[PDB]
Amino acid sequence: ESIDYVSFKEKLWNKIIVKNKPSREQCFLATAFQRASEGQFFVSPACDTGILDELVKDGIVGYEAAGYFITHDIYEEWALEKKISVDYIRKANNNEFFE
Amino acid sequence: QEWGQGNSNDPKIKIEVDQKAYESGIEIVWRVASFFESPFVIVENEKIAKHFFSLNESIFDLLEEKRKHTENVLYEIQTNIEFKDRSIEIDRRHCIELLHENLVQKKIVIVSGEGGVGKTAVIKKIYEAEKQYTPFYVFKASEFKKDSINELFGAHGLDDFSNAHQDELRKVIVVDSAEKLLELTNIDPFKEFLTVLIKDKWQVVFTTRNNYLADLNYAFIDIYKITPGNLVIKNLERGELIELSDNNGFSLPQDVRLLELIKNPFYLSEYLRFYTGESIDYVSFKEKLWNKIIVKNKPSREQCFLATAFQRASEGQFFVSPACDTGILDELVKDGIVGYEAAGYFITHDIYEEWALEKKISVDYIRKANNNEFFE
Amino acid sequence: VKPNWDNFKAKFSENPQGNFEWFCYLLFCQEFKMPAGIFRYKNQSGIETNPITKDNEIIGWQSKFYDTKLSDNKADLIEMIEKSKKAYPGLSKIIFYTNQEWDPKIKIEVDQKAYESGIEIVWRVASFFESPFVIVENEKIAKHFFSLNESIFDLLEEKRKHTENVLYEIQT
Ligand SMILES: Nc1ncnc2c1ncn2[C@@H]1O[C@H](COP(=O)(O)OP(=O)(O)OP(=O)(O)O)[C@@H](O)[C@H]1O
Ligand SMILES: [Mg+2]
Repeated sequence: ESIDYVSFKEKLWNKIIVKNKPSREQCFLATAFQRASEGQFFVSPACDTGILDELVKDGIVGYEAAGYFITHDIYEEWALEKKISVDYIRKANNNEFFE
Repeated sequence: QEWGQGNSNDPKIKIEVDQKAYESGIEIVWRVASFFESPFVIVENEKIAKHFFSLNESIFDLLEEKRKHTENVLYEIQTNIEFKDRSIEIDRRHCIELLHENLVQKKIVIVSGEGGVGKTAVIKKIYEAEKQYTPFYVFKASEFKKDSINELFGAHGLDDFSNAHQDELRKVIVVDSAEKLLELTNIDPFKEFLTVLIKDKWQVVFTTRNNYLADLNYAFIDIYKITPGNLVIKNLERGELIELSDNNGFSLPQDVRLLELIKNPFYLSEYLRFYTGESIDYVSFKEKLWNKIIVKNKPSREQCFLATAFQRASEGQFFVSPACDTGILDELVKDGIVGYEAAGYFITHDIYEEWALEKKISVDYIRKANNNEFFE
Repeated sequence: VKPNWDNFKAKFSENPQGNFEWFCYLLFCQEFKMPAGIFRYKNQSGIETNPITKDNEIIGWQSKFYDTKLSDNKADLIEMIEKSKKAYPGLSKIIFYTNQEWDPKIKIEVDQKAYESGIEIVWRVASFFESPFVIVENEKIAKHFFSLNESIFDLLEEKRKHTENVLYEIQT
């Protein structure tokens, strides 16, 4: 009488966002964090050649002349949680992590 | 041939041979040239008749061409290591029996593991046990770069080749190095290939590295509604390598980081290529591995690898984000030298990281203005 | 497919008579259910093969490809009828195939020669090849003789099976 939620989100992240390119995953994580950090709705990220245009043709990311934005709120939440996990793995101490 | 008109109209030689047949207790049924002109030969059995009456290629010729291809593909594959006039084999009979069992219970099997571990040699040992009794064909994943799948089968189609085996219950196709399918810009011919094979009830085997494993499992479960069998092949354990060393008569290296390398059968095969007088010619081994594995023929590969190793050693970090040229880390990940995870990139073997730092020190020594600047 | 004798004459210009005979042999074997063929002597006289037997009636066949109307050819038919009974005394029926068309007088004359011989003649003139027995039932045989580009009908099978392969993936 319930869904297996961790399996659902794992299949969706790998199939829709990553596909099979490491550059796509690094691009999407950077894009979500810059919005959450600067407070801006539209951003212009630093990325490898063609990755943002490819994400726009997938419909995952949207574009207007002011910059790029993320189409679905659920995917932006998943991205922020994964970025926190990465910084937890790479820390020297707790005070650095919270900075 | 045909008889000439002289049954009441028969010529004398025919009634003489017919008389001797009867006197021996036998009836003869005569099938002269007008038999081969009839619907039984010409319309019903046209695929057989075309072999003998035509100078064009035929279905027998197609099966011959594909068998030749299978023998050519497996020629280079090595199944043992040869050393001081003696042959060394790792026992694989457990894995081979598991594969025979899976093919009875299930339609599709995936064989998986890291590079150089022996996935294709197992397939070679299956083939040598079955080539006479059963249809068995091997295709490289490189071959599906075509506009149409029928380009692989000459003037015949895929459906013709499949129909030639319709009376066989056991029949196998192997797709080899499946992770190279990620290099194709058009995947539509391969999907049609699988659709025909699933409909006609072939058994199918894949060999793959670990990066493409989930994609294969998803595709069979989502589209064709099949749960495939999975098998994993691994490097040696330390006790197994000790017994190899004792039984076959070679001494193991003293360096812990080299001992971790030769647990993989490809690298053990290289180690025993430079061995003489109960020691190894270490300089030649080092030179061959650096130039053939890491550099190949690109300067940009060597520059990227040196920068990655030094960044790890400088920052005190296992995972890093290197500032490489725009496609080189992906090429090194496909080679299996560099690894990737969501936290960053890392280096797979320790011995290569030591060698990288030593070359970096040599370069900084060549370029220095004075000794204090070098140590800084 | 549709009957076209210009296509036939363009395809089989090195030997028209010999290919028309084979077209009739295949249709005869289909009509009288003799799928493994019939015995035949070299330079066989009167009729094209040895006779068959069915419900106590004995039957043979003959074919002719002509540029003339049949009225010009009466002597061949009289010769056919007389030369057959000389060789196969019990013969009851002959079936005759041709690309031509003729009720007219000459048919009555040749029928009388057959009648006095006691032999029945059945005529398969050009309108026979307009029949659905040729065109619709035995279509695979008819396609060989009347089509300039018979391989086009394989292409119309290849695209059809391609379409079935494409839609197998789709879930409703
Ligand atoms: N049973 C065995 N005993 C000893 N050495 C073996 C054995 N099987 C394989 N090897 C060695 O391992 C090497 C690599 O084998 P193989 O080509 O099958 O690897 P693989 O797993 O298919 O690799 P790849 O992923 O690169 O295609 C062989 O060239 C041979 O030297
Ligand atoms: Mg291999």
